[PDB]
Amino acid sequence: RNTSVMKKGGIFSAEFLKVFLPSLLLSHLLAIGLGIYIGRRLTTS
Amino acid sequence: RNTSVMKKGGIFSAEFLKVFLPSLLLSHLLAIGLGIYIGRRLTTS
Repeated sequence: RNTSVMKKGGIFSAEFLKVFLPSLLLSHLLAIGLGIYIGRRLTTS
Repeated sequence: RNTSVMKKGGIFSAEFLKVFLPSLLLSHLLAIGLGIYIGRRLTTS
């Protein structure tokens, strides 16, 4: 019956996703590292 | 000409850094949250 998995936009090509993967991983790792640091500032500040 | 005040982009994936640009920043906020969780996993969690 229901057959709806709504494909919208994001990254149109996986090849472009490859190109972006360094800057993607870097920015997310920055955010994770920052989160760990923020975790520390919530307890020891 | 480039010696002129231009509203210039010319990015790799024109679609990605429109349709997913807010969601990208949202997932960084998500990653910071995840960072806090792995931060507590390191200590008391």
